[PDB]
Amino acid sequence: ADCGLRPLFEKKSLEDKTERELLESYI
Amino acid sequence: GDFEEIPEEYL
Amino acid sequence: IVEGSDAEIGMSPWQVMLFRKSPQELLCGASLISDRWVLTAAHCLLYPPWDKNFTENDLLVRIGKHSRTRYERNIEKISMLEKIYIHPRYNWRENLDRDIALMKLKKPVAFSDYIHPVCLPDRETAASLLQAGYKGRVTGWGNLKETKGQPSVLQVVNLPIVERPVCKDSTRIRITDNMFCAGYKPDEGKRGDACEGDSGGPFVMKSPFNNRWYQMGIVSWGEGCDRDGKYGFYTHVFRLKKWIQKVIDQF
Ligand SMILES: O=C(CN1C(Cl)CN=C(NCCc2ccccn2)C1O)NCc1csc2ccc(Cl)cc12
Repeated sequence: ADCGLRPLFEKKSLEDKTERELLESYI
Repeated sequence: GDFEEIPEEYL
Repeated sequence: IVEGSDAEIGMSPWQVMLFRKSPQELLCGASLISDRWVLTAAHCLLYPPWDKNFTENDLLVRIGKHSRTRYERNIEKISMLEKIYIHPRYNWRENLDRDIALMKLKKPVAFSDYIHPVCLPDRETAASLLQAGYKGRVTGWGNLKETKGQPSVLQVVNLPIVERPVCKDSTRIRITDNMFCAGYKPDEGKRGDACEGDSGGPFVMKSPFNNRWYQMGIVSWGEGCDRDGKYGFYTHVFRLKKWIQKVIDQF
């Protein structure tokens, strides 16, 4: 119910050094 | 044998 | 992990280490699906060819780690196993098909900033995120090269999903459906790959629909770490969904 979301990232609206790469690939 | 020693309690 | 890069603290709160009681050593990675259920590659407990038939009382789970050797105190947790559930039709004889397996922890661990469960896909999420070209993220403590040697802290490398045809043509094994291969093409210029020591490792993808991280595959088998013309193979989790929810909505 609260899976996926990360305490020190998605819960503090912070992106990790290389996650945008993933997102950018979903053309 | 190169890692770290874990407390017996767990073993 | 090969050609990856040191992970950030709290980047994979679902990473699980399959530590062997004696002799104490690494074995396989794993993800935390629930608060009392771990998911790892089946050939990490059962593989006759190597006389590898570990039982529950033979291993220990370790959540909340980042360092591979030190017992990261106050942060990590070590929960014993209460029962190993392997897929009854796990073909370890031919091509490691249905190489999935579940584990029930005796006592439910407590989440934290470094320990959080991962979502399992559904028919939809997997129906859109599982496409050639898209990138997934593998994480592990395994070797740093097929032949330093091992990282000091959990490695992480994002990889691109490869077409079905490319997988088959890049091997002699019969590729079922419970598996897809990810990796870079010899010309793509960029490298990376899983490797000995990443088995069971969680292969996830962040959903661009709800910012939630979803695990699609499970590090299974490979043919050389970061070898050109070859790719790594993971268990197509979603398919084996029916077996998962069943094993859980029962015991
Ligand atoms: O150590 C394993 C699992 N195994 C076993 Cl038990 C046996 N044989 C393997 N390779 C040969 C292909 C094969 C033969 C028979 C059945 C299935 N595959 C294999 O591969 N995986 C870790 C690994 C090393 S390099 C590598 C690259 C990518 C990925 Cl996903 C995993 C790995």
